[PDB]
Amino acid sequence: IPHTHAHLVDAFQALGIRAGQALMLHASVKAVGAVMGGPNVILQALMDALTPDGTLMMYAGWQDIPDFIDSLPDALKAVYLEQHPPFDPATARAVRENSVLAEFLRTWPCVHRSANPEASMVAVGRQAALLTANHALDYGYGVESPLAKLVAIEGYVLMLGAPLDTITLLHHAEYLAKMRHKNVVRYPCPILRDGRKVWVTVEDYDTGDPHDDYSFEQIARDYVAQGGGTRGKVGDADAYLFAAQDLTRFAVQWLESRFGD
Amino acid sequence: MTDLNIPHTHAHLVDAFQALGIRAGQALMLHASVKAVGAVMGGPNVILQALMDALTPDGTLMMYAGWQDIPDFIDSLPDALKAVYLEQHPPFDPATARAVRENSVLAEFLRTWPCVHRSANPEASMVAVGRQAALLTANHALDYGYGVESPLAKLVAIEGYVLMLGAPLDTITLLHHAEYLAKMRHKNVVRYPCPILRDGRKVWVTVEDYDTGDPHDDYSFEQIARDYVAQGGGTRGKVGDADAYLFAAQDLTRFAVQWLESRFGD
Ligand SMILES: CN[C@H]1C[C@@H](N)[C@H](O)[C@@H](O[C@@H]2O[C@@H](CO)[C@H](O[C@H]3O[C@@H](CN)[C@@H](O)[C@H](O)[C@@H]3N)[C@H]2O)[C@@H]1O[C@H]1O[C@H](CN)[C@@H](O)[C@H](O)[C@@H]1N
Ligand SMILES: [Cl-]
Ligand SMILES: [Cl-]
Ligand SMILES: [Cl-]
Repeated sequence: IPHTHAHLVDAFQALGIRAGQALMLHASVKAVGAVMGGPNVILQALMDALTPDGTLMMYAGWQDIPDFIDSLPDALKAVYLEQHPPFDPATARAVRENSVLAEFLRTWPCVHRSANPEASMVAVGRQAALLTANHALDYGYGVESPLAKLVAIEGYVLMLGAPLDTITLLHHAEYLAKMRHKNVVRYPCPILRDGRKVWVTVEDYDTGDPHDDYSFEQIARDYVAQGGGTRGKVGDADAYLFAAQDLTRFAVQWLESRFGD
Repeated sequence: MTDLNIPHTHAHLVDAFQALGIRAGQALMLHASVKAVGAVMGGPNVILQALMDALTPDGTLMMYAGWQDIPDFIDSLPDALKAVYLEQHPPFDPATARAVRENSVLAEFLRTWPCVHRSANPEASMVAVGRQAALLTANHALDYGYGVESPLAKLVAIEGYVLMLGAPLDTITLLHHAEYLAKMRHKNVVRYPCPILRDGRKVWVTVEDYDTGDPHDDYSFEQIARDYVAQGGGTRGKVGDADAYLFAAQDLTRFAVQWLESRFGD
């Protein structure tokens, strides 16, 4: 008895999903268990609960981003600079980890994808263009980003069996928080400009390691423990539903009270 | 979005600990987030009381304390300021030194308990109550505080357990003992100053240890533990509102050492 479309819709609504919401999804397709019609039915079920007036977004990134070329032998780097393809939002594949549904969402009609290669987001639904447009290359989790806009339209984050450590929105809280010190990274990336490949330097806060003695798992568990969000079962997966505005405010205060200057 | 609970009772915490697998006479190291458990009838001390009730007086309960105010950073200060720290900063006083800032409410509660014992190493300080509290905390060397002369080594040797109570597995102090034990291609060795009490007087000493602030290679503690649970390490169960985990110290240490050595070892 694999989970049916209807069964998942009702579990989404029991958790708190409602028509018209803008939401960002993090999922582990494995944790949900078998679904009748396969993993795409998870998305169809979710968009059914959201209705066409709602919006669904996921983090895609770019699996093949060649941001490591400086650590290669000079001779190999030269080959990358000539032969590695640029970020193409039409065909660039999503990061491997917890992303089967993101790759699925990229074949949906009317999908939008933001232009920042490393921080690329995909979205479908009413506010999909708004969320994804004019995504700055530098500080791609900052003020000119789909995360900033998700907070601004009072959207949500849904964890569908995905670990609390993987909440991309918390990088936006890192961006906002006034902290003693934040690590800056500067790395190369080929992109399309007027149809032609150009390599640029991208500047960003480091998102590979926390800027201080904390983890996102820590912050999220502290949030849930003080009453943040709702928790519930969806298929076989443990699910959480958070308000983006409230989570971001909580996380910024959390970081500023422990690591401010 | 989720309302607070009707307070958990002592009795219902004892039951939950027994259902998790806590048994009389065990020696336990506890990692807890008090808020994860939810409201408790009587406050956070009842968690400790219920756990010791599950363990009986024949059991032992240990937690990591450390020293929140350790002035181990004073070599990175300008000369004049460093001189002020050297003259004015208090020494580590086991009686009053406060535990590190996070997940330590219960460790701080443990320090007001009668018959509590505190190990002597300031940065790696452990607190314990119960039958083997003295044995576990005895003769904790100042150098290599997570090594052979540590409460963690003794916890493994007497085949104790580690109990997660809503704390991230990231924070299992025992994993620093695994780092000590593992033969790895690269290790960071640090020397830092610390004021202690010798014969009632403040004296500054230099402590030598492995760096425990950064990993010695490309890994994180969350990696190792998540890999440990994924392959069936320990038992799981609810305690109050918290998701709990119960590990055998010996098994987790062996796993984490093999984990490190297979990736970075000889
Ligand atoms: C041993 N003295 C210093 C030696 C020096 N070589 C270290 O760099 C320095 O560590 C920095 O401070 C850590 C805070 O943990 C950061 O590590 C974190 O960084 C994240 C992401 N980057 C993860 O890598 C990792 O999980 C860590 N949580 C490090 O950048 C040490 O001091 C600290 O560690 C002492 C012992 N525990 C404490 O007593 C001190 O109060 C002080 N916090
Ligand atoms: Cl997945
Ligand atoms: Cl997110
Ligand atoms: Cl705590």
